[PDB]
Amino acid sequence: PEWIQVFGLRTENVLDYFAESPFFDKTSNNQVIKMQRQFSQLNDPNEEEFAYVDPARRQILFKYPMYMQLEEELMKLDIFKIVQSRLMSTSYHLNSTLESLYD
Amino acid sequence: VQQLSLFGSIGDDGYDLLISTLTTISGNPPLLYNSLCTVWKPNPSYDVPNRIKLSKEVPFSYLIDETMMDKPLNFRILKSFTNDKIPLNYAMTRNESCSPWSLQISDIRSVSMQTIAETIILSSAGKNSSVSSLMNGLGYVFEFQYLTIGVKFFMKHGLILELQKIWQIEEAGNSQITSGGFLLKAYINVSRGTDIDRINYTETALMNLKKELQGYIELSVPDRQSMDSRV
Amino acid sequence: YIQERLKSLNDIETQLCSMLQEASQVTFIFGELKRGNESVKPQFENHVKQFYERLDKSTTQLRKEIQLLDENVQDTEKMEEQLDLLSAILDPSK
Amino acid sequence: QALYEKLEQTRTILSVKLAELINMTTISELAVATTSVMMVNNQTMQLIKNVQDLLILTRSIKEKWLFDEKQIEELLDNCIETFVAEKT
Amino acid sequence: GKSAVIFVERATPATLTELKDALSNSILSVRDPWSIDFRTYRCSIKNLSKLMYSITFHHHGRQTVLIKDNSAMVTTAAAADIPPALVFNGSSTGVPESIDTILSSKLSNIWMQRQLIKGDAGETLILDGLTVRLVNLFSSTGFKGLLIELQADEAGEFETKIAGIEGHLAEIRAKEYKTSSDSLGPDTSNEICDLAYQYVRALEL
Amino acid sequence: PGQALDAVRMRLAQLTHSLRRIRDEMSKAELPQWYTLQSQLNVTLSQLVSVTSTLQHFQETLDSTVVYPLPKFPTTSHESLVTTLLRKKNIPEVDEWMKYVRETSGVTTALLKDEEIEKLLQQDREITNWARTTFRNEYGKHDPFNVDDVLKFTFTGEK
Ligand SMILES: [Se]
Ligand SMILES: [Se]
Ligand SMILES: [Se]
Ligand SMILES: [Se]
Ligand SMILES: [Se]
Ligand SMILES: [Se]
Ligand SMILES: [Se]
Ligand SMILES: [Se]
Ligand SMILES: [Se]
Ligand SMILES: [Se]
Ligand SMILES: [Se]
Ligand SMILES: [Se]
Ligand SMILES: [Se]
Ligand SMILES: [Se]
Ligand SMILES: [Se]
Ligand SMILES: [Se]
Ligand SMILES: [Se]
Ligand SMILES: [Se]
Ligand SMILES: [Se]
Ligand SMILES: [Se]
Ligand SMILES: [Se]
Ligand SMILES: [Se]
Ligand SMILES: [Se]
Ligand SMILES: [Se]
Repeated sequence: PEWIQVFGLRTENVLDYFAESPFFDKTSNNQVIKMQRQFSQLNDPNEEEFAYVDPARRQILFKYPMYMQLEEELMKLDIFKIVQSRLMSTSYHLNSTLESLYD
Repeated sequence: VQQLSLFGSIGDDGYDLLISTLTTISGNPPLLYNSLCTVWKPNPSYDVPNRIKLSKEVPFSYLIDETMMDKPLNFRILKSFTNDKIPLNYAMTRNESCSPWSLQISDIRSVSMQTIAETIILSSAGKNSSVSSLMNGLGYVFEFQYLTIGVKFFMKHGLILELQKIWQIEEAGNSQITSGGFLLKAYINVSRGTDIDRINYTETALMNLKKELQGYIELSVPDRQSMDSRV
Repeated sequence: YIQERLKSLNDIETQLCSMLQEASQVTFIFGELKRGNESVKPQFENHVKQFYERLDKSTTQLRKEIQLLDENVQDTEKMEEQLDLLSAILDPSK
Repeated sequence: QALYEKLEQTRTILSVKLAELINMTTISELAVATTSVMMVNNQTMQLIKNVQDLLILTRSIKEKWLFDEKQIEELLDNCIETFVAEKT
Repeated sequence: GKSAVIFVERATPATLTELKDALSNSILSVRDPWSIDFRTYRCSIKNLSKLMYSITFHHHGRQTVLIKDNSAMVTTAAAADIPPALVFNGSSTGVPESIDTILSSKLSNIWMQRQLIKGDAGETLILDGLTVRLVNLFSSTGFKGLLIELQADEAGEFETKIAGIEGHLAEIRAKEYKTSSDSLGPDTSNEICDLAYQYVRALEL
Repeated sequence: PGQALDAVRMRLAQLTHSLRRIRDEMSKAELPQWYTLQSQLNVTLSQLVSVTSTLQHFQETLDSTVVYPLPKFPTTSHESLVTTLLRKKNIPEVDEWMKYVRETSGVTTALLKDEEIEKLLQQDREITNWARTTFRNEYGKHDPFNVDDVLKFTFTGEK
């Protein structure tokens, strides 16, 4: 992420979402389909809960105040190995301690 | 006094080794002591179990009577006797003064130890004086009789091992059951009810030899049904 | 029974001549397929193979000296050393 | 010893097993870096294992090693002239 | 004539110490202390001398024997009094037993001990050629008596020795208690055995 | 997610139990014990790590898809930052030793060749293979008296 952000940003919550994509500097295009909305937020600036459920996001997303804006644009949409590569490194310290035992 | 014991056997030929391998390993060679154990039931007709026992050791001229047993020697009686088994027919019952004679009593999860309490004797005389008469006259009449020899090798902690061969003399003639090979025996007669922590250190000195001795011949202890003096 | 146990002893000893020697024909074919860039693969192994197992042909020279040791091969009697002092005291007066 | 035969002929099978998985030294990402010193240790382990069964059986081939008296005549005849030719 | 013995059914331990003063002229040495027991083994068998009798005595060690109807033998609990050659046959147990712990505890079904009495801490004093040792008994009846012994070196002086016993015992100024001099076998070979018949027979048992 | 992925973890627990005993024997120093026994009992417990390291390579599609950290619920407010380098895994110096695998990678190497050099790497392994069927082919080249009871029952008189 980035620190010069929260120093002047004053994060909060849903305005702390952007301080991520921009901080990590990892979002490209399909996270930039949410950049077409804030680029049509800046470019623009110039029951039904049974018609709703995402339920991947309806049984998760739950209570968010506006992802809605990106939810309607979410309406229009369409490494367990690396924890074991440092336990490969658990093998080497037994490999060289077993090897330095050999002497 | 509670004592414990066990035994095994091997051919006559591979007893040449074992005898001087009881000389190498024991630190002492086997030595000959003749032992004849005889039986008496209590007088069987009494009616109102341990049968009566007896023993002795005896003139070397009297055991083998043929030319003083073909010249003198110590272990020369080893290769001599198998089916030749009568040195003496027992001369029947034998035994009016009794000569020195002795007995004892022993009664019954690694090993087995019987409580053995003992005694000795000197001589007899009178109305029924003799040994057969002051035997059944004591109320105990003959069941049987038995005999043997032995070769023993001294050891640590008062341990001794006598390789033996036996004979049985009776009404129909006497014959040696030593047939088929040779035998051995060893024991420790404890202070009566002596410490069992010496009854756990009595076994483990014998476990050395039991699984050391295992493999020339196995080390194993015989059945109880056959153990009791019971008749 | 000294013969059965030295019988199994040269009966395990001849199972070492099929042991160290197969460590020969192991090194041989590594030079025939040889002449290649990487043909030094078997050179770290084979040469660790017949460098290693060629000391298992050292252990095959100790066996026959044991069966050539059958060809080549409190508590005292020193009581007879009192035969030794004895002869000496008969030597002093004689 | 029939058990030196059962273990050291399973050690003979071990010389048989020791040449087996060693030359057998074979031609995943994390685990194929693994198996490569796995046999440097366990091919050469078992190699010092039959090297150890080489020594065990090299020096355990080594554990396969394992009167004029004239009675008392020349006794008491020289048992006097020793001491009475000693003090007299 | 190397042995003899006798007992009293009328006496007290306080008549035990007295005869010292008049026998203190003949006593040169006070030797080591004895001890003892006696008991009767009653066979539990049915019908058919039917009374079995036992005894024990310690003077420098112990040994045991029994007599029923003129047939007897001797025994021991000891290794010394037993030729070591008995253990040379290996025949010897080395685990010696009280005969009264053999018969009473092992044999309890038939012959259990039917009587017990004794007296302890005996002593010695030396009468020339025949020793004299002394000790007292106590019954279940309270005090049951006193008893003493003598043993002669020379055989032929046994007539003057049995004559000299009642002559220092006439000075008893006391009332009769008697003895037996008899020998079991016409043989009577043991100076050890023949005072036991003057013991059991003179104990009227 | 991975109904059977947890049965892989209990097999990480069986293999981790190979560490348990091992490390409590380390502390069991400095007084010396049973090299043969322990060494073999340490080697044997090591092997299985690789064989559970093996049974993972059949599941290697889920360490690639990786199944990865959808997994962190707890909200451990900060102090899980140590569970973060712990959750984190990643590569230790062992990585410093991975580039030593990279300089042992030596040369080589690409940039080196594209293909036909690689097809001379695979055609380079495959010829090590045939030397082994020439190997196994030369290998098969040299390849009475009654039990003493009744005698004590004969000490009971029994015949
Ligand atoms: Se928002
Ligand atoms: Se855009
Ligand atoms: Se929403
Ligand atoms: Se939707
Ligand atoms: Se080490
Ligand atoms: Se090693
Ligand atoms: Se060292
Ligand atoms: Se022994
Ligand atoms: Se003989
Ligand atoms: Se026992
Ligand atoms: Se008897
Ligand atoms: Se045992
Ligand atoms: Se027994
Ligand atoms: Se080898
Ligand atoms: Se030699
Ligand atoms: Se000697
Ligand atoms: Se390997
Ligand atoms: Se790895
Ligand atoms: Se391995
Ligand atoms: Se001498
Ligand atoms: Se498991
Ligand atoms: Se640990
Ligand atoms: Se370790
Ligand atoms: Se790596």
